[PDB]
Amino acid sequence: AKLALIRLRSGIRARGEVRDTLAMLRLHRINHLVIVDDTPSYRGMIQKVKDYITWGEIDKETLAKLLRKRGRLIGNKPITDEYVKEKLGMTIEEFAEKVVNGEMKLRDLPNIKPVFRLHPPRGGLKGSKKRSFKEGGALGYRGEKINELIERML
Amino acid sequence: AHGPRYRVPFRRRREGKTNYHKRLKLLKSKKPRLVVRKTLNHHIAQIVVYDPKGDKTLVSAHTMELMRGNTPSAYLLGLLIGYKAKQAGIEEAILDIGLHPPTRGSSIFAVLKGAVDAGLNVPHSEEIYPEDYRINGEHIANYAKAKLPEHFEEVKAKIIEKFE
Amino acid sequence: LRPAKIDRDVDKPAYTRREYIRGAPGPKITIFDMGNLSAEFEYEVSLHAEQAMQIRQNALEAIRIQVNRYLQKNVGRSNYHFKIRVYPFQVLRENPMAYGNGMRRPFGKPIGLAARVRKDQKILTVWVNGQHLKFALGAMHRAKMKLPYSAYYRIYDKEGNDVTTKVLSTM
Amino acid sequence: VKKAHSFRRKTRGKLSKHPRRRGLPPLTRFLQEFEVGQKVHIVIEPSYHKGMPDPRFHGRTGTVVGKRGDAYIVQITDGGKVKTFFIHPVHLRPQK
RNA sequence: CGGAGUAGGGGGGCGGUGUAAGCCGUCACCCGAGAGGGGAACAACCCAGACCGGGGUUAAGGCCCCAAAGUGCCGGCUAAGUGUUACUCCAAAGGGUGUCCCUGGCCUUAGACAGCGGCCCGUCGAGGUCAGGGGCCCCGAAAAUGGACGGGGCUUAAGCCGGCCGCCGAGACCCCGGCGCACGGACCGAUUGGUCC
RNA sequence: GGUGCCCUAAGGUCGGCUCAGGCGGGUCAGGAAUCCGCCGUAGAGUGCAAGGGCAAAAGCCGGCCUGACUGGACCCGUAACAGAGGCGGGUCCAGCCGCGAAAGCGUGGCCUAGCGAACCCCUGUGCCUCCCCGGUGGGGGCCAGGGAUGACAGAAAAGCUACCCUGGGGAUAACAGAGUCGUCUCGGGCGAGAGCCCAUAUCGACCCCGAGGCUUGCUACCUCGCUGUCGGCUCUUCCCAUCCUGGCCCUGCAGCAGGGGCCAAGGGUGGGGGUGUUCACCCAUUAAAGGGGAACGUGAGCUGGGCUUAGACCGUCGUGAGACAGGU
RNA sequence: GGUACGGCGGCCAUAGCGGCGGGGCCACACCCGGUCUCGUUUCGACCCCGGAAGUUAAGCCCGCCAGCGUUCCCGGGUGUACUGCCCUCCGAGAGGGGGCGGGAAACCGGGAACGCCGCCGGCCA
Repeated sequence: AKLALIRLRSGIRARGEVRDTLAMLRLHRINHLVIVDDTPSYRGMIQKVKDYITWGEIDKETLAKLLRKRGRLIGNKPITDEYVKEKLGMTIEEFAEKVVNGEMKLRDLPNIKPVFRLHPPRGGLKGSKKRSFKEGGALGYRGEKINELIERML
Repeated sequence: AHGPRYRVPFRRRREGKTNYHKRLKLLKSKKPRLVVRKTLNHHIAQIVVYDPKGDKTLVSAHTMELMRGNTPSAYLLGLLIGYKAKQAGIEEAILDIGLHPPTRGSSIFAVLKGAVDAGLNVPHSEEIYPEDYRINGEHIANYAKAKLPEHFEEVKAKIIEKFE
Repeated sequence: LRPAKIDRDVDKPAYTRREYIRGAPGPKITIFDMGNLSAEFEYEVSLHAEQAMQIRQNALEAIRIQVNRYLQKNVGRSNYHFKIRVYPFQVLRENPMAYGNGMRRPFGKPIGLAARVRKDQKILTVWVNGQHLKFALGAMHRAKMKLPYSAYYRIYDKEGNDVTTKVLSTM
Repeated sequence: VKKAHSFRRKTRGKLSKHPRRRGLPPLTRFLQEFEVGQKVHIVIEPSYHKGMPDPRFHGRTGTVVGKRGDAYIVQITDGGKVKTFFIHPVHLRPQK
């Protein structure tokens, strides 16, 4: 399973441990998204940065929209079905299906940038940055509901 | 054994069979050991090598193996053990005495002398050996007049012929 | 003497060891058990602390005297086994400053003693039979008055189970 | 009052034993052997006063680099410096 | 290999001491050496780290007027202008048939007051009476130029509790265009380099 | 809480042995100690503090000895990480030795305290050297050990200034202000009791909870030429925790007067003696002759009695020069 | 392939302490006596030396007992006490609360546990 992580809070007034962990996760700025695998070594880091990010399990339709809209190559170039059909024998939908069901890695697409840069959510965050999603806020683990947010921020 | 602060000694020390300080001093050397124990009626000896799972014995000898507990029997025990060791492929050793005190002129050192004469290199200084008139039997014979040396020398020649 | 709001709280380390404290004082309290001691009463009325607290031996002795005089005038020595459960082990100190040197070398000399109590801890107990619960509650009230913080009383049976509501309803 | 560091400063617990040890250790420790490059834990035995390193390094893990006499040469990395000790095998324990 | 500056630190959290304020240490987030958006104004509380010109969406917080955006929705509480205060920068022990709730016992079709009549009945003849606990408010509650919820003012609120729906709002985030810097490269100079990618 | 030592053994090694206390027997004023047996994980002892270590022992009893030695390497700590002269310590190589049957141990004290640069001098030991050369006496050099600096990484070392000067400091006092409220002023809760009986007319112990910022302290944020002053006279204003004047309540209120409490700050609250005084004390009147704040209101408004320069006297202290939150 | 036998060890109380019943070809012990080696600041009491009249009562060996003590398992106590990170959460303050992660100790009940392993011998047929 692939997890999506979005950064929500700034690193000012935060510990160097957290800052460095976020740098290692490549989450340098706010409203930036990264996709990783649900391994224990990643879950530990997510638990360490639990209070500055949201995360959850992502869906293939959402990933396809994400690649079609906010995906970039070296040079900040858009991704196109031309390029995908050339470098691989697939379309974006099939690539996403695979990626989320194993059998394929995003970096298998040559010159793919590993960070997605989103605008802030339409209608706004409907919960405080100072609290967690469970108790009515915004931070921490959602489930499939990370896709609603990715849609609002796409 | 009277509570959580009671240290229970090693098993061999509870039994009364091993001195671990002297065991340590003897193991500090990598040469093998010549063990000699003595009972009310017999002697036993052997040659031992160290292993951390348990000591391994290579040779042994008993006064039963002889007559098949005194200074002549001990000297003949030393004869046997020294003649047996030189076969197995070991020419070096150091003595071990256990809880037996060292007294000038005892059958333990008689065994040491027997093995030396048999030709096993054992470092020692000839001041504790018993007198040869004690190794002989003159002691017991001259006690008997208030295992004659004959049969002593008989057994001697027997053993030396066997292990020439 | 000095007000009790200085010693009320428990934010300082424990200071209860006399082989190292120089010039520590003796206690002004010697009696902790009063009344009948071998009489196997029914009801046990016990005080309980509402938050962590530090009680002076002066307050303890005043409580003792008042409550015992009340129970004697009303119940009778033949009844009412009365016990104080806590002993003063803490040592209180005051800085000898008030010519003076102010806050130079401030480490207090010992002045008095106090008992430390944690939340929901028993302080004292009255063992009594049914016909004197009124006076046991009166004693609870009188003791409650003479304490730095607030406290609540409960009742217990043989086997030590709570029967407080049932006994309070039916008087 | 500033107090300099010495060999046995703040060692009340670090150099004590559970009352159920209370004596000489089993002899397989005195007679240990290690090879150059082996990783060793530094675990001081408080009943042997010979060949004992500064208790400040109790609980660390070093590597063996050689031998001198009956003592082994152990190297540790304190911050960015290498430090060398000559330690008796009774104060050492192998890693795995 | 060479050139320095630094040897008075402070806010915030933790520890020892002290009536306390403060004193001494500790962590290494901030101020010092840090613009902008908020807290009425606030060195260090919240959002957030800044080349230039523009276009959009959000954050902290807010939406009766001052003042951009709701005289917004549902259920309940308060009658004291209590309150309208995240912190910086807000008075207690003890009490209250003041009101709104929860629980557990005891009497009831003749009970719990008063009353015709000395534990009794004919009548007022329908529910009542004791214990605990919770929410909001009240008493306890006195200071000096004239005056402070930021002000006006506000009572099924413009206050409080439990929840909800829309909108406004940064130099943060997205986008278009311009300047420079670092690294690498190609070509080219009569000296410390230049044109372009 | 301790050290600025001590020890020819309390140092090395070998062998043998096991302690405190209690109980049961026998002496006996407790028996301080000697005799007997049993239990007894150390409840003892260790050369000396504290902590740690230690039982066929590192403790006790004995024997033999001087490794408390010479020539030399490497490493750790004082001083983490991250620099050091001197000082401690650890692992070893050779030499000559001790104990021990042997293996083995031994470079002082079971571990952590008991100590000190450069220059100069003293002693030991074997060698190099002193101006053209060689001799003699005497000098200089290399290595080792001793002689001291406790302000202990090491000057050779007594005071007054009120005749005082220079440079600075709000990094640091007196001084008003800010903070705090232990203390101070003003209160409250509960109820032992006193009050002929009757807690509550009045008083109210012990113990608990507070307000004010008008007393003094604590701190050292502000000012080191801002003004550095106390008291008095003069002039204005505010607070109430009310002394009188207005109106009420309870009383152990007959009346006259008294106690205690509530609402009310509109008006009033004065004159004199001694003392620099504020305050306190006294006198005669009076309805009563309240208490606080405003940079301890008010010196570009006055005064200058006190206090805090330079002159002088007394007492006391000091060898003296001198000094006194002592007096004049 | 046997024996109710022995020497040297390793793990060092799951092995200890205490108790109960059984055994003696060889063996281990108790035991007799001290001239001789060795020795008793008195005592062949303990160590050393010569044996075996004698005994299985002690030690040793076989097996059993959960009585004291130690160690481990399951269940409760209990996700209780404590705790790392964030919070324009509460509360006059003291101090507490929520979310994500960790997690005891006493005490109680029921179980295992009265040692495991390696080397070398002697007697025996």
